[PDB]
Amino acid sequence: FQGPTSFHVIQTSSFTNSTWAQTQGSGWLDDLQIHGWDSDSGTAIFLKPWSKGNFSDKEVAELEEIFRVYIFGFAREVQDFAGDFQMKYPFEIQGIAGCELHSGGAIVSFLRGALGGLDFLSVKNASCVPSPEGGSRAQKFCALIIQYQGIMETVRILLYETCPRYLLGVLNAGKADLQRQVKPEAWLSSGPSPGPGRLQLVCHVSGFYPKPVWVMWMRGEQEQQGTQLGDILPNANWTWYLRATLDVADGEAAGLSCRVKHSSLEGQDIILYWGP
Amino acid sequence: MIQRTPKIQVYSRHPAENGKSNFLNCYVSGFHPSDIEVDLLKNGERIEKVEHSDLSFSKDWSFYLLYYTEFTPTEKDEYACRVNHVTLSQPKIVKWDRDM
Ligand SMILES: CCCCCCCCCCCCCCCCCC(=O)N[C@@H](CO[C@@H]1O[C@H](CO)[C@@H](O)[C@H](O)[C@H]1O)[C@@H](O)CCCCCCCCCCCCCCCC
Ligand SMILES: CCCCCCCCCCCCCCCCCCCCCC
Ligand SMILES: CCCCCCCCCCCC
Repeated sequence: FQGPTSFHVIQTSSFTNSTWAQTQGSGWLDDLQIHGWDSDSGTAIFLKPWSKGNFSDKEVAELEEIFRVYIFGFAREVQDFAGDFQMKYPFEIQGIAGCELHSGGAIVSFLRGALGGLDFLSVKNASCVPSPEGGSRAQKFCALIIQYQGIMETVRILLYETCPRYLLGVLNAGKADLQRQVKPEAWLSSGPSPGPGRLQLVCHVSGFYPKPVWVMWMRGEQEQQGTQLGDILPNANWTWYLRATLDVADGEAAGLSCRVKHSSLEGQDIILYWGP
Repeated sequence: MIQRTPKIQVYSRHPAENGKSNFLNCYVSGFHPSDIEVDLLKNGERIEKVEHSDLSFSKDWSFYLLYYTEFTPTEKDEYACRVNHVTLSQPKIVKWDRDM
């Protein structure tokens, strides 16, 4: 099966001062967003009609409540123990947590935390693993967090029981959009000239789904090694964008072609040649 | 508490054909902290209806966001992406180059 194999919720908590703290969250399936979070109301925004997965409106409201009290309690205790931890305002805490499916049936769960854009903690099989990037602070946190059994148990239930029970529900419920195959469209252009006698050959690929794609600049059946691949930029219609460049001399541009391989093409590759 | 400057990529969803409808995009990535102000310009002046993704971050914890709008490109109509971040002294303007 193709498409996304993981689910994760993210958290960004901006602490401005001792009594000012904002939190931003969302649920993702790989790079694709399926949940949004309305901070004020404390409720989830369901971006797709299948965003609930196989879960009931009771099961989803129970979860909304858990996150809501967490977002409050997290902010409350960080504002309380900031001086104790020698924290300098303003600072930002980040957190990603979820699970993923592997070929064979196994589901591995994860939870990583951050402070100042650097790793703070991690969760390797029911226990807090402090990162050396967090230093003494991280050790001081994991040693404190284990003493609160009530919150440690609810993290364990969420991560190792609820998360996989969820993943399969959405992967199945969203089969139609997630395992969809949208065909790419390609075009060529001459970018900004690097050398006075050189030329920048640009190959554009866009409008495709899923994410895996192969794009190279060719010379018949011989690929060019100096082919600089761009970043896989998004489009809000759940499709992608990719650039493939080549710095070449004026006379060498002729004979060169761009080749695009994608899963929706089914062997029928897109080969586009440079016209003199 | 580190400070990283946003990488700014301006691109159209479909190839530029004068008079035809298209989508203009500005992808800001690799920044830290999150607090950011991004605008999409039309000949120097900001566009009204611009949608943006909710806050997200990549593996290395740096933040990323996509700003888009359904536009119609013509001959001399110049477009750009204006960005304000703590690392920048003055707002950074990156023009939309059709041939790039
Ligand atoms: C569909 C979704 C699937 C996705 C799953 C993946 C997401 C996982 C989310 C995890 C967060 C999720 C973190 C857990 C959620 C926090 C809620 C909670 O259990 N806490 C109660 C603790 O009391 C609770 O009172 C309730 C009402 O009387 C009872 O129903 C509960 O049984 C009882 O535990 C109070 O303390 C209020 C909460 C305030 C505490 C602040 C917590 C901040 C520190 C947590 C940092 C976490 C890292 C530690 C490392 C662990 C090893
Ligand atoms: C199907 C249920 C719908 C709910 C989904 C909506 C998104 C929820 C947003 C809240 C995310 C919070 C969890 C993040 C993981 C914990 C981070 C650890 C913090 C590190 C401490 C230094
Ligand atoms: C980095 C700041 C430390 C935060 C301390 C967390 C304490 C959790 C208390 C839970 C309430 C029952």
